Amino acid sequence: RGGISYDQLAKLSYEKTLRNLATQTQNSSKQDKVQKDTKTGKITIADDDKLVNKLAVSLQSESKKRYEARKRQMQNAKTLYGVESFINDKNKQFNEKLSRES
Amino acid sequence: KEMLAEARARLLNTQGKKATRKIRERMLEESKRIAELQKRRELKQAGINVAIKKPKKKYGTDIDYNEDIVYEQAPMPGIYDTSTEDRQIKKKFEQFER
Amino acid sequence: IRQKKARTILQHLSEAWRCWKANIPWDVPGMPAPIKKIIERYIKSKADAWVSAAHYNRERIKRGAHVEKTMVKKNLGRLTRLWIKNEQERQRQIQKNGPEITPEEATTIFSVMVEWLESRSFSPIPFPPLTYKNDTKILVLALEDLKDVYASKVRLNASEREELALIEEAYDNPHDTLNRIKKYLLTQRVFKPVDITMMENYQNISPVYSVDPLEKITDAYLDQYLWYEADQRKLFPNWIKPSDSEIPPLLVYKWTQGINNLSEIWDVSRGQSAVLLETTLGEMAEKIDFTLLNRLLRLIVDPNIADYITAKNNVVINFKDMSHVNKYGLIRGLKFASFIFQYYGLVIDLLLLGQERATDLAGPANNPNEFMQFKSKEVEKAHPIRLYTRYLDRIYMLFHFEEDEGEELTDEYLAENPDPNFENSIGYNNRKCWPKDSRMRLIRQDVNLGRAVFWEIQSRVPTSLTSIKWENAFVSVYSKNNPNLLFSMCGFEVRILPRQRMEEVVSNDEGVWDLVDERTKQRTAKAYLKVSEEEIKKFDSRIRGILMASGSTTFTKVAAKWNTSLISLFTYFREAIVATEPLLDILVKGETRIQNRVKLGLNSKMPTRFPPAVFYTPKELGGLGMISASHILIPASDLSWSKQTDTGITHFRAGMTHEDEKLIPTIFRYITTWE
Amino acid sequence: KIPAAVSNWKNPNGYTVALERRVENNTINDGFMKLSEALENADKKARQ
Amino acid sequence: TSHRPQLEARSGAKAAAYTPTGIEHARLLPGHTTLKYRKSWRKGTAFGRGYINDMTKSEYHQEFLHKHVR
Amino acid sequence: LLIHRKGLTYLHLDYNFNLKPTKTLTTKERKKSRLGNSFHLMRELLKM
Amino acid sequence: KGGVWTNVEDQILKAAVQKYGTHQWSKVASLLQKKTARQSELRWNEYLNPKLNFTEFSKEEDAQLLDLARELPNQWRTIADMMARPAQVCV
RNA sequence: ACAAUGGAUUCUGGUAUGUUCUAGCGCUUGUACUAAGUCUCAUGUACUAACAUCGAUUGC
Repeated sequence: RGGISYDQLAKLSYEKTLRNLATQTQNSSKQDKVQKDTKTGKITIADDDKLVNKLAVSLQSESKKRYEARKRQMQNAKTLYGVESFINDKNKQFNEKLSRES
Repeated sequence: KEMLAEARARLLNTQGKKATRKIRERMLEESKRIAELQKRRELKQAGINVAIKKPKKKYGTDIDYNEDIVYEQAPMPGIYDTSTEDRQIKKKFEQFER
Repeated sequence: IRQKKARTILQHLSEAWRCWKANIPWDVPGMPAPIKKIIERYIKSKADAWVSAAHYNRERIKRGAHVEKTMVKKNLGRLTRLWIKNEQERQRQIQKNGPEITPEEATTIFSVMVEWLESRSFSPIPFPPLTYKNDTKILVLALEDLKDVYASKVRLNASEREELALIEEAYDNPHDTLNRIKKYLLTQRVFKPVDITMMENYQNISPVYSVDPLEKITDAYLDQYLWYEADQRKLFPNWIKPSDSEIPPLLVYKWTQGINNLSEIWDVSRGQSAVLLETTLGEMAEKIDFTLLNRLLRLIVDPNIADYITAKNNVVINFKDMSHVNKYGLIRGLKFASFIFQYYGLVIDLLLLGQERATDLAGPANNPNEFMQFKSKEVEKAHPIRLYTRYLDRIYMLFHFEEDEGEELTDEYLAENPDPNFENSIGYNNRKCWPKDSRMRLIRQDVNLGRAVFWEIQSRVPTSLTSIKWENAFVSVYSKNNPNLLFSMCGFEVRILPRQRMEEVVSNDEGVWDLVDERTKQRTAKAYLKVSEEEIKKFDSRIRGILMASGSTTFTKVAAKWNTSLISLFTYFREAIVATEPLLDILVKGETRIQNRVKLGLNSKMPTRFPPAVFYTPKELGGLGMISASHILIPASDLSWSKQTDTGITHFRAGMTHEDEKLIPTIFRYITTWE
Repeated sequence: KIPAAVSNWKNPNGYTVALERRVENNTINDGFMKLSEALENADKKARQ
Repeated sequence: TSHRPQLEARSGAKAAAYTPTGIEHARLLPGHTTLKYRKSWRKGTAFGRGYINDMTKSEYHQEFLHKHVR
Repeated sequence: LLIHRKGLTYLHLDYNFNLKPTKTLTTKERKKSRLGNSFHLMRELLKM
Repeated sequence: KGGVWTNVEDQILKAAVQKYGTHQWSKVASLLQKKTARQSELRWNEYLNPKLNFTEFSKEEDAQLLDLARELPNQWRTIADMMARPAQVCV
């Protein structure tokens, strides 16, 4: 049991997004360079604007999905426990935090 | 029952004078801004355009944050030539303010 | 670990130090053992600074060397936590390691008291019945003694307004309040806790116990009843002091007479010698054991009351955070604590004297003696203990030896622990206030005879009852080499020369008692009187308490606090100031601090603005009404040679100076002396 | 893991924390036994 | 709130970029301007014939609280 | 000149170098106009 | 004048101790009219503390109480720490 | 046969503190009726002093 370290958590997050990129290519397949300017020193990479848009969309979708999966957790945990005496929400979140200690 | 109501009111109030005074002051400031904004909207309906006043400088080197990007730290220069990205971001920003 | 987790762990550091000051064990369930080890390392580190700052600042307050007014309240608040932490630790060492009295000691201690009271034919004090002829007068004397606290002060808190109401309910219903006390003595055995506080005295810190008011009435009734019924049944013999019949200056006067009255003490034609012993009994009340105490009180008291007294001592002692159960020691703040304390001292008085001599001093049961009287002179000549008296925890023994009885006594001491380098005169403590001629001469024969006297007396009392130590011992031997007999009674420092031991008989001033024999009616000794050094600092600390408590107090309250403390000095030590040069420098420096307080209320300490007319004119004429004791020429005489002998008054130092000369009177001319 | 700090003295946010989170194991030795037994045996000898 | 612990101390990084004032302090006045360089009556009675690392448990602490309380 | 640079025009410096206020001051003006030792020790030297 | 403890004053005292801890009783007794800070401190330590056990004694605890009351006669605050009971329960 | 003589005064003291007080334009769109001021005394109220208050004797 126990917790998962950050180097093991990062690999599992990297393994998970590779399966999201695998099925994204499978759902697409189901439906149907390097230039180095010598004067400036800058390196320009030419890439597809669709794959850059799909990168920007999927990060926003994962940002909203974790935002909504946490918002429902806020609305559920506020309306679970009311037995022990509280005063405000920061007291409830602290007295619940004492319960996970024991 | 009266002393129980008083004890119930006392146990459920945890703030203090300075915190409560600060809450009242913040509410007053928010109401003052909303009133001034409404006053400007009603005068804009009458054609007269009056600008929003700035909060006066409390000290000599006080900072207007809207006028200037403040202690700007530029992103370190990189080998990837972000030139067209800046054009698209400028176009989208000017589109937003339009 | 982030700024959040570093923020929460530092609250276990603050909580641990509050548990340390409370003497509460800090144990957090689930705390990691490396991190608990870190906090205890730094709480002990902070405690080493906190305790050492309490030791350093205490030594500054005693010297008077510029302590801030806040720090005096802070050093008081530190030591009372250190005293209770030392008190609570001492309680746990008895609870772990058992009682300090062994079963062999407590059997013999109990057997000595049964043997004594059987010879006295002592009838024990009964429980006070419903038909008791003195019950309404004992109750009024209790309530008037509780009421005398509150005639002085003006405003009362919620506890004190409760206390006056419970007396007024007892004045109006005298029969109903007796039935309440009679029920509390039969039944009540668990009592409300006691809030302790500590009074600052700038040299020491005295404890004060606060008992609940409803429980204080049944203690004050019991203390009147125990003390009235003991004197009727004659429990306490003549040596136990305070006597209820003589003031503490008269206790010095009779004891100094009653030495000289007894025969052949000053006769030193043979090798005969006289020894006077002074020892405090250490932690006498602190070492009272409750199981021995409840068993001892059943001898003299009906066991319903003997169970009340034992259970009343077993209560909770509360400071602010600190709280503990008094398992072992006696509480001196209770009302009947004085009856316990002298009865426990009577047990110690029978261990030193023994059964045979304590009958000789107290006399027979039917016709007992006076304080220092024997039924005949042959009873006196036997058993070299001549005069015994005991104050609170300070005993006073007079031993008159022959030369043969003296050499036997001092040989068996040197048999047990001799000295080859002759070092018994090093730790021998005598009076550094008297000159070197006048104090005890450190003769090898008399010093070893003095330590042999103390060695015999220390062995008679076990260390489980009282801690009788040589550093608290003062022994003065009178011999052919020592013409002086020195002792210290109730704050009075006394020196005695016989009439024949003087070189020439010179006339003396008020500081000298002339000691008369009863049958010749002739003055045959002179008693030389001085105030103790411990009492001089005690008065110097009272002047500090007048100034340090007065923040912005009016001018005439400072003058009235000066007067009530200068009168309490001079009316007690009447004729003893005159021989003391340190006290006269205290009186001058003390009175000019009171005058400077009036000069600090204004913004000028300039001498011309403040004549003696401002301070010393009476309040009816508009002045402060200050009583002076310091417009007096102070005797200054050759400090290099004043330590050697008594020079006499050869020169006068000026006492208080003023531009226009006024001879302000002093109350020593207005208070008639004790002799 | 560090437990949270609940103090008996200080409550800055004013949280209502349950009574068990806010707030010996030995016996007496034989010295207190042998003291009391000898005092009774000295007392019963004294009564007889 | 308003009574806080420190999360970090004030650094000398901030005072280094400021402009100086040049105000004359009394303890910065010249002093020590030259350095030094190295080259039968007994029978009747009843009873007849070291350092601890703890400031509170210390022997001096017991002698302290016995004399200063009394 | 120094008094008037500090804005303390409600303090009048006499020709005999006596420094007195010209009105009843506010507590904020008493905080501002509280000159130190080096002003007054200089001013008393000029009075001497 | 000394009042008795009703059930409303007990539950205010429980909620105040749960709010203020046990080392400030003049702040607990300010919620309760007619109770002093000493009275509310003592009511907690004798009756309302959940650490205290108001249970019947076992057959061993009865014989162990009779054993202590001869060892320590009669020292009921000391016996109550041995018994880990309140002292008025032990008497 | 004694000539012996220290001082000394300034500063830090319940309304503190805080806010707002655009007259003088920045180009384009959009003949509706008469009580003064200062000083002094008295009374009433509010705030305030982090002012003070119990020292002692009796005719049933």
